[PDB]
Amino acid sequence: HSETFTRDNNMGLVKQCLSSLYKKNIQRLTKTFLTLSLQDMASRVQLSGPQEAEKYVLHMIEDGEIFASINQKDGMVSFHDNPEKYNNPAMLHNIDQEMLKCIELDERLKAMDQEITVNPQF
Amino acid sequence: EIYALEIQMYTAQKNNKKLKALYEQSLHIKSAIPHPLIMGVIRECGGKMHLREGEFEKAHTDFFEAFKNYDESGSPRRTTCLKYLVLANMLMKSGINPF
Amino acid sequence: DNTIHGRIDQVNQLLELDHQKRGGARYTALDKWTNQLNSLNQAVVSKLA
Amino acid sequence: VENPSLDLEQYAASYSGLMRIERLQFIADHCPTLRVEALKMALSFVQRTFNVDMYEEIHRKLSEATRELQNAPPALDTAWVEATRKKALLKLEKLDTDLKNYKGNSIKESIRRGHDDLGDHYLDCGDLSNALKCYSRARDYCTSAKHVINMCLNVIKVSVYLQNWSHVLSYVSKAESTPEIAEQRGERDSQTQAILTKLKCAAGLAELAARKYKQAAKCLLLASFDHCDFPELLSPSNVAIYGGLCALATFDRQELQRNVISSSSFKLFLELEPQVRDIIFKFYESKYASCLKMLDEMKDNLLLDMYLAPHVRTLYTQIRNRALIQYFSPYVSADMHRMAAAFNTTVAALEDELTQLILEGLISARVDSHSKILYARDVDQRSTTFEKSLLMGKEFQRRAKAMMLRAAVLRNQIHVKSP
Repeated sequence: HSETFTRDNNMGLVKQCLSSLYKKNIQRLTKTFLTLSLQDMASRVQLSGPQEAEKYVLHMIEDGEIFASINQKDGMVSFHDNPEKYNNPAMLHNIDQEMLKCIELDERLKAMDQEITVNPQF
Repeated sequence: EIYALEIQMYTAQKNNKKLKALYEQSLHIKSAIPHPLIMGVIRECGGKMHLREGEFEKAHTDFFEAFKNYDESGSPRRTTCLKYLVLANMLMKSGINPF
Repeated sequence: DNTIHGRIDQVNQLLELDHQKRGGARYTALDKWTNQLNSLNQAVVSKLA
Repeated sequence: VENPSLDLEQYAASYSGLMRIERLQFIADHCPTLRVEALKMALSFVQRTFNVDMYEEIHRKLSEATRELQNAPPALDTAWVEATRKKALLKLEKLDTDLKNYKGNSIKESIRRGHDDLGDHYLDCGDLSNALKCYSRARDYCTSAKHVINMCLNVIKVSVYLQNWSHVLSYVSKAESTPEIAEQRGERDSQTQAILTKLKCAAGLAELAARKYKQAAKCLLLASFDHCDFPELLSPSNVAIYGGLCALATFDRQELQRNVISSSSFKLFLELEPQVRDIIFKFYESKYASCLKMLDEMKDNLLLDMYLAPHVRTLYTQIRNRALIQYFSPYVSADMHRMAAAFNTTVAALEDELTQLILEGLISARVDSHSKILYARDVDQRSTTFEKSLLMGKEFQRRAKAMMLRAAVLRNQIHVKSP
């Protein structure tokens, strides 16, 4: 259906899904393996060759889609699998900010509730 | 007293499939009867098919009553019947209070 | 059968034992409150349109 | 599909009625080499019990059987096919008038006696749909609870050969709670009439086909050794094979020891089957290297069985799964190489085996494929409640945006009309 897709001038975005599936495939591995080989990954992800494996590892990391790292010496991928422990101002600030946006939301609703006050009866 | 001699033959033979059926049937006949030593000959062999079976709570009490029948009359099994009353209480995993 | 509270590290030939006990209540209790709000706010959205 | 170690002599011995013909024909079907034998044994008993519907079926296979056996390098006895046929056809009309002259008498028990004869000789001739109805009308000519049961038992018998198991269970559910919940106590301490031992033989076997292997085990584990040989449904040598492997798969370790291994009720049936007993034991004893070794080599015979063929995967695989969980859970860190030979397979195989089970199943554990180890993976409680609270709140914020705009669009009567 290259036609049907290219007819709508959204081909490329359909091919961005082709790449996000490769990235989904690797995203799953975190849940199963915690230490895996580049070659093993290359064979399981279907990209073929340890480079193509090592490639998306870097990119996903560089971007920040997955928590992992590489030991090239052996040629292995180690999955950190660990972000943040909610033990610092880092969250505290986000906690302050994300909360203020819910209060911002309450402020609107409170004004929107008072909007209904003045209009006709029942 | 007929079921006494049936349980006595199969205790020498090692037929647990019939002995189990025999003891269960010699507890309904244990009611309508006077009182001999024989009423402990079946209880000791009946407790043996609750040690074998695993349920030691139904052997434990069986070997107390059989021990008491050898206590009144002859005691050839009384010296080895207490071995099964004590062995029950330990393997009962709770008893630990025999003597 | 769950008498000994523990688990085995076969590679290291040892036995780490269950013990690591902390305030598991706060987090599990709040978990529920978090869930009820999730289903609640959508019920208020499905009221209006 | 084949197994050489198979005794047809025993397979026919413990069974009778249609069950002999149904089982013998399923063996001849999926098991060749012993198709030479299996079709001869169906033929002989079909020539008894005044049966042409089955002879025209069975003997036609004998021809095509011997036809394919001449491709490696009996005759249609039409003198007999006429003999049994007119004999049977007129015996119907005798029993017809017998019932019609029992209906003229107006006796309650004499008409039910007629009915039960009609259904029998229509079963005899292989006719099921007719045989079915004879017992159905016998419900009207009754008085006692035992008469409404002694027919309801037959009602099921036929609905098994028909393979409408839904109505097998509909009339077991009726027959069970018929005489005020099985006469209350069970006829005062041990009953000569072993009745519910039959009613649970069917209630289970009906569920066996219906995939509820756990519900099936509940009905097959209660099967006491009073009824033993009931040839028109299922033998006791199978009740052990069936209900044992059923529970095994869908039962946890706890209910096993209690409702399977140390329960006398079913214990007698386990004695009968020494191989089935060993796999249930070696599972609980957690000696898995053997447990599956046994089961694998039994698979050959259990497939050729009529009623244990269609659950040979969901059971066998679900047991493997169960054991794979039970082996690991106790360990915090387990060596895969040890676990490999323990589950009759390879390291690489085990790797993928677990992988699936991690994603789907309850194997909360990751894989270290570098040194080939399996570590237990437990949850950071704290992280969890935090993590989701942010995310949920962010979802709530997203919908709040939406229903604020949605309050606006309806407030302004915004929509694209058609005409």
